[PDB]
Amino acid sequence: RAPAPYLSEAQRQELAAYSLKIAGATNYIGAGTVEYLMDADTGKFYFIEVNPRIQVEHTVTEVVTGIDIVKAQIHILDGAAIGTPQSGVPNQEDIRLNGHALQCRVTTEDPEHNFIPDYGRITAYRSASG
Amino acid sequence: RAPAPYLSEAQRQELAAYSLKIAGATNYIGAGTVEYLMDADTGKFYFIEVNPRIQVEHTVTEVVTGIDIVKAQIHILDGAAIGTPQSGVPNQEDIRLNGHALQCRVTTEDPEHNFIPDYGRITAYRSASG
Ligand SMILES: [Mg+2]
Ligand SMILES: [Mg+2]
Ligand SMILES: [Mg+2]
Ligand SMILES: [Mg+2]
Repeated sequence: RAPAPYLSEAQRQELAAYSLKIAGATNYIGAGTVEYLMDADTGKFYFIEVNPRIQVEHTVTEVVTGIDIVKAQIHILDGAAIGTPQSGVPNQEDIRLNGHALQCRVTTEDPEHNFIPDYGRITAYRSASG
Repeated sequence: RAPAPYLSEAQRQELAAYSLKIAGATNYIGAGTVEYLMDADTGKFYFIEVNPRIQVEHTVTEVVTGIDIVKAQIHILDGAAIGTPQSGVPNQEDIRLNGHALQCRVTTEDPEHNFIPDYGRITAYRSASG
């Protein structure tokens, strides 16, 4: 889910500051994810690790921010500066949340058969959009 | 296309003010479109007609405003007030443009046969998203 719906605006800015600290400290190039565990009892955050790559769940962030993370990666490696139009990335002050998103992966894991993936011929596939 | 890319902000707001006048004067209920001709040589606008219904091109407007027109039609006819969360519609001050969109209708009209629509069984259909 993006953003995390149980966070206050304060917790949201707290986490963002920690992540910029980590990214700067490692002179990070490209897209990466800084992972925390939050103690639901206390509200405390604890850094766990950095995933130094794009992730399967990037899509929820693209939809609520409007920023294509893959084109951003390509422009960054072409030498573009974040905040210039040719980077595809706004300056921080122009990055905003717009709404909420969730994402799910649909698989052939059969819930009625202990999540063993099913296999074989798909006889019909019609997606739903809108 | 939404918004109209050849317009300035000032033009955009002039047009909005005319449209709100028409809507209010007709006590309009639901979704409607106020259509204008704009003279490309002078920048002058001219009211042509109101289309008193949703239109095929509503989709570009939805994507750049974030507002579901069809849900809004439904809440409005349920009696909701625009501006309340129940209406699915923000107050005017909270309605804003976010980026740019265009819509293309894919049809069986054959450019190789004077746009006569083709017909028959579709043997393969795979859309593209992202
Ligand atoms: Mg991890
Ligand atoms: Mg890991
Ligand atoms: Mg017309
Ligand atoms: Mg007409």
